[PDB]
Amino acid sequence: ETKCTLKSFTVEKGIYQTSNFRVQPTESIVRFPNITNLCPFDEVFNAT
Amino acid sequence: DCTMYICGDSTECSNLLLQYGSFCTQLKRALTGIAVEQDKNTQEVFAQV
Repeated sequence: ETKCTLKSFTVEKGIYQTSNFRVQPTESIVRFPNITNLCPFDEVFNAT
Repeated sequence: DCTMYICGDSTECSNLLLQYGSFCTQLKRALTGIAVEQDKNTQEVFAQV
């Protein structure tokens, strides 16, 4: 990794930085209202 | 860091950013030089014995 970062094949002694590390998400979620409201269609189709 | 600041957690944003490339590499080199000189200042001032 440090050879890749410095863009060479030989590196002298010392400390070298590189790309950061970041935790990827385990999975995915989606959220949306609750949702209580319902259009009154059971009354519509039971109309006498 | 380049990507974390500019294109945070966005793979395609990093893909586009890769076109510039060496730009932020120069930034990292400059800041690292600044930090090393910062340490050297104290080393020079206090360590004369």
